[PDB]
Amino acid sequence: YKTEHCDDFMTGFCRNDPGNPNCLEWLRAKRKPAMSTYSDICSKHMDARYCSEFIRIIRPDYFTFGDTALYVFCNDHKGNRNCWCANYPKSNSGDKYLGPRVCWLHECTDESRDRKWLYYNQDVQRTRCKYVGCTINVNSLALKNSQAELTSNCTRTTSAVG
Amino acid sequence: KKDGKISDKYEEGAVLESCWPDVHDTGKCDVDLFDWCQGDTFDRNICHQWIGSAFNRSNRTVEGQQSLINLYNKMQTLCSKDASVPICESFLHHLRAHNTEDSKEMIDYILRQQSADFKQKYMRCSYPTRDKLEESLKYAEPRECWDPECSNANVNFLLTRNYNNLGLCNIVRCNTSVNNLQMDKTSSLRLSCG
Amino acid sequence: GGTPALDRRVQDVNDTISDVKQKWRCVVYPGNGFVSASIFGFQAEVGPNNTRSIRKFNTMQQCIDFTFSDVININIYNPCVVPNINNAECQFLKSVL
Amino acid sequence: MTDEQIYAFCDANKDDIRCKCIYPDKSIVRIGIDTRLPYYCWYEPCKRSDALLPASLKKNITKCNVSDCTISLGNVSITDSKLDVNNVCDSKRVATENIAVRYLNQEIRYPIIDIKWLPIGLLALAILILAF
Amino acid sequence: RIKNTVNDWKSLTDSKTKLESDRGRLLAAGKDDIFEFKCVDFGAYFIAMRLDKKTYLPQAIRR
Amino acid sequence: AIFTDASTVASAQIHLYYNSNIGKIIMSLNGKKHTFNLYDDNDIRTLLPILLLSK
Repeated sequence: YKTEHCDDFMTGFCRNDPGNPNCLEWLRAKRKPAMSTYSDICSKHMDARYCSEFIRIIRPDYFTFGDTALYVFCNDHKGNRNCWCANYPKSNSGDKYLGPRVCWLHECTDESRDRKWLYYNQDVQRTRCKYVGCTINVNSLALKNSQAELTSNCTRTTSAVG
Repeated sequence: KKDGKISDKYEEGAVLESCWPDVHDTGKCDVDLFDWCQGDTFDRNICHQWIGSAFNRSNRTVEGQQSLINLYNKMQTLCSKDASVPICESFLHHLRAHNTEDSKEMIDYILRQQSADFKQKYMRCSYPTRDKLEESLKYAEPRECWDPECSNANVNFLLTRNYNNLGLCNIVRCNTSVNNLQMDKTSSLRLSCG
Repeated sequence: GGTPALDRRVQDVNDTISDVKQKWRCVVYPGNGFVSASIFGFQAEVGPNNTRSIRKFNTMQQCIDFTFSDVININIYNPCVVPNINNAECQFLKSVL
Repeated sequence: MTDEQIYAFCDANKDDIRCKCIYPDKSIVRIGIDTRLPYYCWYEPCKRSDALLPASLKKNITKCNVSDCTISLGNVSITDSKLDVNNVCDSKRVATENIAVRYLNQEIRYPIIDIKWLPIGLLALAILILAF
Repeated sequence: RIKNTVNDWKSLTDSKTKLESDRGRLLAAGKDDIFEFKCVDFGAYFIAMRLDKKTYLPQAIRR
Repeated sequence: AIFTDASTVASAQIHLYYNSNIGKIIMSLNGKKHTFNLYDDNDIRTLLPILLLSK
């Protein structure tokens, strides 16, 4: 797929099966037919792995195809919990967390969250977020017949905790 | 094409018609998509992808460069005329995404070239009232961080300084999270942030 | 075992203030009596024309009674901010603090 | 209540104790600026329970008295033990091992054999007829 | 019948419910509309969920 | 041994949740969850090297 000869056939062959390694390699060529075909594919199946690879491939040079796909998917799937950063469920405020405001909801700017769910303008501001507070992260906790407690009293003052 | 009709399928009597590979990159789609993306014929996907690809255009040919310069001039004129239209909202969004100094200057030019009604309807954050400005000095954190106007404003209509200040906010976040948990019958787990 | 029983229903101001500098303290004023002081200045009473005059206590008893009662001090005079005269009062406040 | 009614209440009586945090004297804010500590973090009327505060003032007050230190544990695995993580980053917090007791509202199971045993038990008694 | 099920499930359910009340208290910190009903898409169906205002646990419109 | 590319391999610690009622395996790797459908050929071809190269 270094030349535009297989573009016409692969346009349909990859709608048939988008997760194909050959279709993904066709998309790595980063030509307009491939990116538009996958923008159409992912505007319906943005919750599939090949859409993660698609968003990885296009950004940052051709983020527009992924942004249009995300817009379509998250206006169709209003109830998907993964579209609540790009399309906030509040009726009059869907653009609540667009742009640098993505940092104002710390579950959107997360390392456990796939960045196909954020617009590119949200994704580029995810590295400028300024956070103050006391966060505890545990990668895993396998506890058997053992009670555990994870408390983070963030105040500098020594509270009157009873 | 056959019988004056365009199709994607082949049948006997049809006539093939092919157009240039990466026809958009060559700048041959600039005029047609420019006067096709305004009005009831605006297709969000194709118009947005045309703008986005225009901002990342290969400059192999001089004619393509001239077409891109003409396209930016035409879009700047149209959006200085009125920036509420979907195509100018797309233009401002992609100018912001470009993140160069020239694109930021262009955003400021278009936004401050608007009319009074647009400024009062969409750019209340960029033009705070006297009361808000006087009450802003009482705080140390930027006005855009706590201003109710800037908490639901359209980000495309924020001036560059207000956009950056909206970025520079300290957000109080604490969380006690366990990514993976294997808790059996006789055991418990507790989480808190004060 | 464990920890002593604590009654939140009785408010202790010293629990919230984790910095010594910010606590209101009755200290000896060589000029006249005893005065309240902190990093925020001296506790003061409002004058006629919305001014501030440092409260003067003839004994430590009255200062301790006034500072730590349930009354709220809303009138604070700092000789290093509003007057900005930086006289011996400011240096005295610095030395006390 | 709403911000407009808040402003009306606080400018009708600018000397109200409740409406003192919202409209403080310029002396207080100037002292806070000089000390490099925001006035609403330490001003006593701002701490009053009945003191009304708008959205901006409360969301600025929330910034006061917050520490910035992060614990990132790995793959923790504990068995037949007890764990307790406290994010005390040398903040004058005494080491507390207070055991949290609760009211165990235990239901005692009773020694009731499944009454499906009642026929079988009868058969047991029946075999006494073999000893006759 | 009741005793066997109680022994099987009561302690698991109580510990898990306390943990998810903790998680929902952590999650609801700051959010204002987390206690109103939203239609959540679970792939094959929709559920009208919210966060319970008292126990901070997921709540759904019952049938 | 997880292959992050065609010719790159790294030793990684992963967690796996299997739900056999619906036929899906969720792998937590580097703090992120990847869901593999056990009825998908490509998901099978991606997950099987991870499972088999485990120890």
